[PDB]
Amino acid sequence: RNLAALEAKISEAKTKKNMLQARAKAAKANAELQQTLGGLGTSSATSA
Amino acid sequence: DPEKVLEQAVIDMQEDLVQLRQAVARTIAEEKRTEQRLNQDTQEAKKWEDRAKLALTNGEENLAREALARKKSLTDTAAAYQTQLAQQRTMSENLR
Amino acid sequence: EDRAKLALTNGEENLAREALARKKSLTDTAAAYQTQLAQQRTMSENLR
Amino acid sequence: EDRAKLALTNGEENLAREALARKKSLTDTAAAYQTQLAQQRTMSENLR
Amino acid sequence: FERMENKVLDMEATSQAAGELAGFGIENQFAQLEASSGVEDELAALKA
Amino acid sequence: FERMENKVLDMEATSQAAGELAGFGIENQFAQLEASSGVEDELAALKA
Repeated sequence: RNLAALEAKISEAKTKKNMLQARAKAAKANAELQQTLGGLGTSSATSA
Repeated sequence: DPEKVLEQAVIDMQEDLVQLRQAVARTIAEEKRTEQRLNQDTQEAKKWEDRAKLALTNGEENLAREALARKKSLTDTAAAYQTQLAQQRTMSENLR
Repeated sequence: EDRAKLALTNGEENLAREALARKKSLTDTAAAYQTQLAQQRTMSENLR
Repeated sequence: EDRAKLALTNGEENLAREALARKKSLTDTAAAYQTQLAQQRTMSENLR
Repeated sequence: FERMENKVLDMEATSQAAGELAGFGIENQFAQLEASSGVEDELAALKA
Repeated sequence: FERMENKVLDMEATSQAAGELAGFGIENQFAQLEASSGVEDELAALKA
């Protein structure tokens, strides 16, 4: 029974952590998209 | 000279649009993957429900409730992936 | 258009509209060539 | 505007207003070029 | 089979990339093509 | 997972920075764009 419980713990923790990391990476990618959209170099063209 | 600065900005715009295209493609890939995952998971629950029906045939209530636990886990994961895909769709439209 | 008439004989409306598409392309090309020939005639008279 | 008419055929009011935006941009550019050409004609006569 | 299914997942990623590519503004022109078909369809009634 | 959630919190800080950036006086011009849409919308009634 301890082995059954431990395997359940291992599987759930591993998969949950992996998916959490993947979604966090997706979120940070989206945040980088937002930064790039905000990060517009209009100043240089205006100076030219 | 303003000419050179404007030309350089125009050039940089070319890199920027390509980077945004790459980001959009990444978003498309992620939404595809999550859709596939949730779709398969939905059917896994039905398969375990079929095992539960086998249990219903004779005796093994324990097996039936185990299948129900698998179903609960799968549906929770499906709801989480549905939320994730909603976020992906929103972000993809924002990027578009 | 004769092929389109064959289609008119029985059924193949798809073939008729395909023939019509060919007709449209051909008439557009004919108008373009008419304009081109007008330009050629004008230039030829200029050169003469 | 012809694309806008295609939109007028069925539904796509969005396409029609997009075509109208293109029309607005094109006519603004045309007016700017008309002013530019007036300046060019004046300068050319001055030089002549 | 897991390696092969990872390749399958790469194919699914390609499908998602194509879907992300699915957006095209030129699609309106396709409708015009359909409108053109109507012309031939009208001619189908005309043959009567 | 706490390290990863600290990274997530950094992403949330980026979101708060974007919100602090959200203020723009140029937003009025966007409304003009919407007004421009109205023109095309009016033309939609005009097509009738």
